Amino acid sequence: MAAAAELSLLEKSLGLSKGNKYSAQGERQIPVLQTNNGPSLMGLTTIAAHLVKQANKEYLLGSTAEEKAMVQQWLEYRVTQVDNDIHTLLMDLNSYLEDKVYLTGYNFTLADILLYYGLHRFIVDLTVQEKEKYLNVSRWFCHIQHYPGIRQHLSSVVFIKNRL
Repeated sequence: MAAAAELSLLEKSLGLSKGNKYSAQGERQIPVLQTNNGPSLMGLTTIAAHLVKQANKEYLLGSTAEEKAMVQQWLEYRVTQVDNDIHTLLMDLNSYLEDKVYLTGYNFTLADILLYYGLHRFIVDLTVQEKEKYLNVSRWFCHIQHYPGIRQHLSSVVFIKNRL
């Protein structure tokens, strides 16, 4: 039931008090939200973008047409690529992140939150040497894990920072 719990997490990180109920749909257990407006909404990234707008935090979806397309890109990556396989994923992500603090390039967006929640599973299990192998992933993940209100109940992963 992981996706419903993850959308519950995001509700809390977005500072939304009214916890929604989610069902599942299909052999792949895709999340479903009935809304009060009220069209019914299905899929992690579709619901998450809905939740952002009602938290009055639409900047998390990006601020220019280019940043929006980048947020869209990284949302699609979460549901298609994240959701031994992971070591190949992590290496490519490590290279991508070498020159960036945030996933979409410049600013903190929903794409960082959802990728952080999606990888958390795998990052908790990396050895010390593996965290040192993927330095850029570790650096980004540590920054999001400390970012105000995001981690909530997730375990902190231990990252030791040089000369600190």
